[PDB]
Amino acid sequence: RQLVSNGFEVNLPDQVEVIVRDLPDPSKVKEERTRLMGYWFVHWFDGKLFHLRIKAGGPNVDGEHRAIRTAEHPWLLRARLDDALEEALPKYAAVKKRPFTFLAQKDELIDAAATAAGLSHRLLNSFKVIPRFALSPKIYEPVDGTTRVGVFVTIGMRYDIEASLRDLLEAGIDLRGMYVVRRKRQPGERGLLGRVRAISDDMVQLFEETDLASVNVNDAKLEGSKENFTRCLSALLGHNYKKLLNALDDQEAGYRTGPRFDDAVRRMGEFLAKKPIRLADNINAQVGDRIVFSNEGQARNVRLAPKVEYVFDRTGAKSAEYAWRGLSQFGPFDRPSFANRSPRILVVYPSSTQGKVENFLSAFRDGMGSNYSGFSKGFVDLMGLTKVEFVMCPVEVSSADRNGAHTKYNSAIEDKLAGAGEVHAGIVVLFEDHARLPDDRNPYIHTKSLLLTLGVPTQQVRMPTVLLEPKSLQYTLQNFSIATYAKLNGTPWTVNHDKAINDELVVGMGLAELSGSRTEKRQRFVGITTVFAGDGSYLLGNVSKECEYEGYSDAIRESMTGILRELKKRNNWRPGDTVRVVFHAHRPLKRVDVASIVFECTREIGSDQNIQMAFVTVSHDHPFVLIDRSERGLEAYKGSTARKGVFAPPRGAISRVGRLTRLLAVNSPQLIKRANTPLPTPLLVSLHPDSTFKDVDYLAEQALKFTSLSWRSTLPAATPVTIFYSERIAELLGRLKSIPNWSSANLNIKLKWSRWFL
RNA sequence: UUACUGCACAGGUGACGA
DNA sequence: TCGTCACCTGTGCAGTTTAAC
Ligand SMILES: [Mg+2]
Repeated sequence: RQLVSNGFEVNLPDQVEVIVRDLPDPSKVKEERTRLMGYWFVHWFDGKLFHLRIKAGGPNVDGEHRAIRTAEHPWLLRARLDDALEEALPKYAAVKKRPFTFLAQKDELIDAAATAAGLSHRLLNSFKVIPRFALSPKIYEPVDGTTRVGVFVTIGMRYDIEASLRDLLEAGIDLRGMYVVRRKRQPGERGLLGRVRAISDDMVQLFEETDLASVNVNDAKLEGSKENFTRCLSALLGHNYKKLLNALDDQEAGYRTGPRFDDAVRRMGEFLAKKPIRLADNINAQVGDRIVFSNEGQARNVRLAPKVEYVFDRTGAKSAEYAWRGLSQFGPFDRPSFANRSPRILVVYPSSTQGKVENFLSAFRDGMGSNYSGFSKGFVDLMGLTKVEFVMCPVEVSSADRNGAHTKYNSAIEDKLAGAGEVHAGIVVLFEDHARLPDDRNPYIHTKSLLLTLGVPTQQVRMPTVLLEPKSLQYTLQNFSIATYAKLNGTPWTVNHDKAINDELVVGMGLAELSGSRTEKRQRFVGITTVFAGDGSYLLGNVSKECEYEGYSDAIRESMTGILRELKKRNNWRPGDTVRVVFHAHRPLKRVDVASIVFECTREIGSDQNIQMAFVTVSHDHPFVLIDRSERGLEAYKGSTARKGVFAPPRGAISRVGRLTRLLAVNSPQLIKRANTPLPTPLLVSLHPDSTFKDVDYLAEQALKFTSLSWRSTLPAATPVTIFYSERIAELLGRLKSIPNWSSANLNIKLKWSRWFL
C-alpha cells in the first residue's frame, strides 16, 4: 500500500543563523531587499524582517542574531528555496517565479507532431507547443507533528503563436474577432489588448479593447488559446489539421501520461540532485528521495475509502456501484412516492426542425431499443411513469435571426401556454448559432427566465445534440433523463451513508463571475446548496434563490441557523444528541466568519446538544499529484494493446499531506477516458484550523460521495454537489437578474422541490 | 445549452498577517 | 496599504466510434 508523489525530499541544515529587526511597516521591505541584493536573503513575517546572508561582503545589517531551527520554522528555508532553485538552474530562464517555472530547452511538439503525421507548412514553425516545468517547495508532514520541505514537480505546455499578424492574413486566416496580446511584457502591465477589427498595413484596429484602440502589428500577437490555434491551423491544413492535433495529442502524452510523468519527474530529481543547491555559499541543500505516501513505520499517510454505493431504496437493499446500472435495474429512489406520474412537457423548437425534434422525443420518451442498450427502455419506463404528454410549441424563427430569436421564442411560449393547461416541465431546442448570443438576445436565458418565472423548469438542448448519431445519443439521453426527472422534483438516487451522529448538515457555497465581454469588469454572485444525512442516505435539501456576493457570510449564517432550527423541530433532538455541520467551498472562509458562523449556530441549537463544525475547502489546482505504480491501467478499448489510466490511483485513495490536508483521488482508470488522457490530479481537501470537528479523512470521503450525488450526469462530478450545484445556481440567477420580466417568485413555490438548476 | 474528461489561454483573486 | 503563500474564475475546443460492464 504505497502512493508515490511528484515531489522530492529536500535535505536542509538543522539550523540557520539570521539577523532580525522589527519592521512594522511592510512598505519598507522592497527597498531593503534591493539594498542587500546578492548578499542577503530577506523575508518579512509577522512584524519582523529576517536577514539571511548568502554571500560575504557588505553591506551589513543591524539587529538581533538568532538561530532558526529548520524543523520548527521551515518557512524561512522554504522561501529561500524558491530563489535558490532558480539560481541552481541558470540556463533555464524563469517564465514565472515562486513557483520557479521554466521551459524545456529543446522540445517543441508542433514540429515533432508535423513530422510524425506527415504534414508541413511554412507557418507551422511559428506555432509552438513547449513543455513547461515548475518546481514548488512545499511544507508537508512525513508524520504528525514533524514538518519537512519537499520540492514538487509539475508539467504543463506553453502554447504560443509567434507568427506575425501580416503573415496570417496572406495565408487566408481571417483575424476578424480574434483576441490579441502584447509581445513585450512589462511588470505591472496587462497582456490582453482586445479583439481584432481590421488591419491597415502598420497597425490593427481593436474592438472590445482593454485600453488602447490601436496597436502596431509588431507589438501584438494572437493569444495562444486553443481557439486561435485551431482557427489558424485548420485554415492551413484541413481536413488534414485533425491529424496534427492527433499527433500533438500523441506528443503531449509523452510527458503527461502516468509512466511518462513519473519518468519526467524522476529525471528532474536526478538533474536537481547532481549538485548541492547553495542556499548560502557555506550552506547547502540536497534533493533526496521521492516523497511517498505509505503506512510504513510510525507513518499513517494513505487509506482507501470504500467504493461509493448508489442507493435506490430506503432500506439499502437496492444498490449499485454505478448510477446507470442501478437506475436501469431498480428505477429511481423515489419511485414509490413520486406524485406526478403523467407529466405534460412543453416542447419549444424552431418549426424547421420539426422532424428532427420528433425523432429526438420518441427516443427520449419511448427508448431506442436494444441495438442501443445504453438507452433502450425510454424515459417513461426508465423512471416508472405512466406516460409523458408533449405540448408541441413550434417557433417561427431561423438560425440567421440573431436579433429577434428570443422575442419569437417567448411570444410563442406565451401564446401556446395561454391556450393550454398547466405544464410541469419544458424542453427548449436551440440553434447552435443562438446558444451563445449576448444575454439581451439569447434565447436560452430568455426562455429559461420566462418559464422559471411561471414555475416551469426547463431542460434545454442544442440542435447538434438533437442530431447526434445513435451510438452517442443513447448516452446524452441518460443524462438528459436524469436531469429532467430531478427537474420534475424527482430523486434519481442517493449515496450510502451510515449515520454516526444524530444529525448532519452540509452546506456549500459556489461563486459565479459574470460579464458580457472580457473587457467588462466581472460581477460576482453566490449560490448555496444544502445536503442532509438521512437513514442510510444523503438527501439534497433546499437551495438558495438570492445570490449577491455582498453579505455572503451573512447568507451562509442565515441559511445554517434557519436550517438547524427546522431540523431540530422536525427531528426533536434528545438531550445529549450530537449535531454536525460541515461547510464546503473552493476558498477558505475568514477566521472572523468562522467565529461568527460557529457562534450563531451554537446558540441557535443551544446547550442541550453537542455541536461539531468543520469548514472545508476543495482545491483542484495545487502542485500535488499521486502515482500508483502498481496500477497497470485498462485497455483503451476492448482488445487493444494501448492502455488508459496507467499508474492512476484508485477512486477513493486518500493521502495525508499534513494535519489539515488530504489528497483525494477521484478519477480511476475505469473513469479515465483515453489512452492519451494525462495522469489525473487529485483534489486537495483542507480543513479550516478553527474547525471544532477535526477528522479530515472523514471529510475527504464525504466530499468523494458528494461527487457521486450529481443529477446532471450519470458519471460523477469533478467537485461535490454542494459546491457544483451552487456554482450553477449562482451563474443562472446572476444572469437572470438582468433579464427583463424575470421573477424569482416561483423558486420557493412551484419550484421549491425542483432541481431546476441542473 | 445532455454531459463527463482533458487542455489551453486570459483575467486576476482569496486567505493570513503587521 | 503592503508582505507572503496560494490558486481561483471564464471561455473555447476536442474526444475509446469519449459516455464507469
Ligand atoms: Mg443542465
